[PDB]
Amino acid sequence: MYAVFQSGGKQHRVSEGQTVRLEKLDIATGETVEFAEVLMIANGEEVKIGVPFVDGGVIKAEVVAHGRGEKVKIVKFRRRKHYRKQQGHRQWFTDVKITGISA
Amino acid sequence: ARVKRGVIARARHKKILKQAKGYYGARSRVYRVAFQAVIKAGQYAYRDRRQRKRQFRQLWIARINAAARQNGISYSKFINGLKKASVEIDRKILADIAVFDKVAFTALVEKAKAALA
Amino acid sequence: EQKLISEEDLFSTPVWISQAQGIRAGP
Amino acid sequence: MRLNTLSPAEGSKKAGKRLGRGIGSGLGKTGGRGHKGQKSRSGGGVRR
Amino acid sequence: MELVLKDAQSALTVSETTFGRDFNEALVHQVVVAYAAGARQGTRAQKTRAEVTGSGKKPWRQKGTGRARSGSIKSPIWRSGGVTFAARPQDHSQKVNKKMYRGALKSILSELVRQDRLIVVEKFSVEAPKTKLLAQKLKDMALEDVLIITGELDENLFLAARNLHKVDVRDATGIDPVSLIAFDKVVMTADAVKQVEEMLA
RNA sequence: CCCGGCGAGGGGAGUGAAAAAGAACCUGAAACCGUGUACGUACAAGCAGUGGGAGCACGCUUAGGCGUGUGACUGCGUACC
Ligand SMILES: O=C(N[C@H](CO)[C@H](O)c1ccc([N+](=O)[O-])cc1)C(Cl)Cl
Repeated sequence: MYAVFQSGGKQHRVSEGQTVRLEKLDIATGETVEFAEVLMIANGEEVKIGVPFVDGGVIKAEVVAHGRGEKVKIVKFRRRKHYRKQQGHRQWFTDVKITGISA
Repeated sequence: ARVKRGVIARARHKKILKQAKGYYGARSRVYRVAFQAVIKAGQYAYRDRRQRKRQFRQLWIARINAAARQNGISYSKFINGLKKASVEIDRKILADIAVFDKVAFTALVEKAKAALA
Repeated sequence: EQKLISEEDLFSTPVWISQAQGIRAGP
Repeated sequence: MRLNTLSPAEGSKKAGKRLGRGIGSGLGKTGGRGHKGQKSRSGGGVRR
Repeated sequence: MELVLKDAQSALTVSETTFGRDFNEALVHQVVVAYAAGARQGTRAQKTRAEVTGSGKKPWRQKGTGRARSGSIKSPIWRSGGVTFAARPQDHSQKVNKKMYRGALKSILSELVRQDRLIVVEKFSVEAPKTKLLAQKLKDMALEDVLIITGELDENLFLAARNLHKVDVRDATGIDPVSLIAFDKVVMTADAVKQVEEMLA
């Protein structure tokens, strides 16, 4: 059984026990989150959306970590015109473990 | 108050030759060549963060098309069908479903066929 | 007993006189 | 008040310019002189 | 505005404008920077292209040789005889206004009171010129890193203090801003106060 | 004490805290020159990179399809001043 849901302005196809990396959520690393806007649930049979979102459909999950990902370097560079910069970035994320797909 | 450069200048060069590891010939050996190589690596790196998002979508679309035509509809009609059915599942997920669950994908073709007629 | 050599590699030879010398142009 | 807890007033010690030291400084290359001509030259300029 | 004497138990009445006024951090700092600048032996030099020993002949024929054009084996780009903007002996000393100096002494002295680093006594002297004798006294007063300012340039006291690194002796006339800061405690004689007071007023 | 032209240069022993401090002697970088393993490469055409991205090999991923290397195919892509 998998399900589809939104979160970090992007969608994820997931099953129970799976760990999935989202955009940063304002939730402590031992609390449980529920996602109540789910685009599809599929098991033996499959309930898809009509109105966007499944009617009875809820996904419950546990926040496992906040952290920062690999550093990436931005370089901008205009040749012969005595211009460049360089600049850093590490992006925030929250990792959650799916504990329940409620159909 | 004479200031000698020896220690700091070596450190600055060593940073660059380290960014140039794996490169061919002088580009990994010769600072003057390496420094130009590493910048241009950066210019392309910046660029291909934007390009990456173009390439993958073209892939997803191409795969949905294949699987859509397998159930007897074109990509262009299928997506329109889903939109008028108010299905919002995006093409990263649809291309995934197209591969791993052909039966769910067929069910999305009917859903989109019903709305389109 | 291998003392460094005289070598005599002082190199003030540079630089000798330098005509084209040469093609005629272009008038 | 010890010899290592004294500071100048805020805004008392402006740092002032050091030309021709990289693109980052903003004054690398040229040094605020523009390109070529009399004013760009060493000792270059006209009388009062 | 009264500074209590350590042992005599006879308070001393002083000007609040001298010993009781607020700390001016920016002022004090300027006067300490100028004192240290005033202490330099501005003694150094290098040679310009005019001053290096060597000849005036162009090395090259200007044109025709494949080299970079040259004028001078003393050019600052050349090995040996460089130094584009060579140093001279110079005077690093700075002006301080009479009033900014006195004002600065007053601010620091007033802080010394507030931080309990100033010690007032009736008398401060020593018997025989033996550093050991002074050392005994200083331990007894629980002082170690200390500036002594006395009423007159007392000689025995002066001699006894020379080998003690953490102790300095000074007559009221010879005080300076940085010494009054540079020691953990500062000792002044009653007489020393009256002379310092008149001076700053 | 050996190899060795009663050579050079080496190897042992010995001195020496240390000889990879040995007179071409404090430390001892790089261009450059080597030896040793890992992977790649003889139908495949170009600023030699980057975005994908198969193997194969390591460090077990130290039970968790995790890190390092290498990287076939493939999309973009004419150095710097
Ligand atoms: O140096 C000469 N030739 C130059 C080459 O730089 C030029 O190509 C040129 C050719 C022909 C000519 N002409 O025919 O009078 C003049 C110059 C002389 Cl022949 Cl003028």
